[PDB]
Amino acid sequence: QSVLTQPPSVSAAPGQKVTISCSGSSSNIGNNYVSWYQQLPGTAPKLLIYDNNKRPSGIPDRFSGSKSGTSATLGITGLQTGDEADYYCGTWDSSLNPVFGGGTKLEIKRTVAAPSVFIFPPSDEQLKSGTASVVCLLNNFYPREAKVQWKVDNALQSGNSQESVTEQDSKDSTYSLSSTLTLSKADYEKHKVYACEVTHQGLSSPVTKSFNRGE
Amino acid sequence: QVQLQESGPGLVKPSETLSLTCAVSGYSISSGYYWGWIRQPPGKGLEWIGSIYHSGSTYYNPSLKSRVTISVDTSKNQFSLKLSSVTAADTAVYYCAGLTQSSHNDANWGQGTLTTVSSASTKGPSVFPLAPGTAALGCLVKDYFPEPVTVSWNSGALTSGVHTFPAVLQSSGLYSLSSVVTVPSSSLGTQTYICNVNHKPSNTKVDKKVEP
Ligand SMILES: *[P@@](=O)(O[C@H]1C[C@H]2CC[C@@H](C1)N2C)c1ccccc1
Ligand SMILES: [Cl-]
Repeated sequence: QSVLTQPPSVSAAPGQKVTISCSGSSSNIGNNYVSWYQQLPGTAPKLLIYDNNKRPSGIPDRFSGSKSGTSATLGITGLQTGDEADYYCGTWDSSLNPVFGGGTKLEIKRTVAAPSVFIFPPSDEQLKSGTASVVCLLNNFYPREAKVQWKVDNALQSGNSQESVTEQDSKDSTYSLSSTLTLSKADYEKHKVYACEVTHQGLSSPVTKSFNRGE
Repeated sequence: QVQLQESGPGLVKPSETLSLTCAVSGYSISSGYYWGWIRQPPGKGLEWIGSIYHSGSTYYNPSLKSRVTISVDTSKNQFSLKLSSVTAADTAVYYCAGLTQSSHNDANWGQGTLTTVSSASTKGPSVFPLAPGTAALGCLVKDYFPEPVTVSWNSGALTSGVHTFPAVLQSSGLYSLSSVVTVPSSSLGTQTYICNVNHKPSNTKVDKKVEP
């Protein structure tokens, strides 16, 4: 999909500045105006800069652009947690067709925060349908690296869980993570102790949340 | 304001034709300078598809040109995209967009609609509760296809502390997603918590109360 090259990610603390580069060729950036877009998660791109360096109405002067040669740069000063987003550059190519960069994710640096951990047994409603999903939630932690280990009657589970992680929170810059252990109903009823053990830089030792089936 | 709204998300089978429309409110379609479409494959960047100008002239991405048709329907005040002979490489969020006057800087964008090209079939979810000074509770939205599902809490009244996770594709070929929220433990006995799930591809909406 992408034609222009951007770094995959940039990061800084609130109040700091970042720059995001966009590198092209003489027949795209070299000859044409560059535009920049912000894409907050789950939303459409929103124009930040057009004609290399101009801001549309509504965009504050913390955003700026420039173009030099076959490269362009977006600057963001006074970083806020709301600026967490993907940023894209765009220009026209030798056919005057629109082309994009591949995007840069901006991550906001913050203090270490340990996750709060919760475990949820399968619902009776799901067990009546024949399956069991056990869910472990790691809420509002930083940095993003975390490890969840499942144990069922002290057996370490490997390969029968899946996890996903939120985008960085727009207010407090943390992440949250959900991990689901899936078992058949028959297997779920063969074991008693279900445990989620969490390792994270914010935790001086791993935290385990557990329950006993039916107790 | 001017609003653009793509038709709803879903599934198209390989070799078949993807058809999307974009309804325009707040601007006459025949007055617009150009209308067009851009897509975003999942986890990737933006890719222009094509545009139709006020004149009626069209310009398409050269790599897609043989498969693309963009047109305007002035009675519906809408424009369309047809993309024939689709494959999994056409799976993407499709956005419509237009520049209503050539002097405008900002185009107006739609919200994006995810089209999945797959030989699998549409399946609606089951919604299960994740029952609960701070308590967590949630909904597990299991066994649906294709993406996406949306989840709100308390009809949009509850937003603080909500986390709706990316879905995972299970080995069965179906997606599963969780949505959680953290609330005061004291509120569990007095505040009702309902997750509002919508799976537009299967036309499945469920409002599930989560009880302590
Ligand atoms: P971008 O979506 O274009 C904006 C800003 C300027 C240029 C066209 C219209 C909408 N405005 C008049 C864009 C530009 C180039 C490549 C990709 C995207
Ligand atoms: Cl725009």
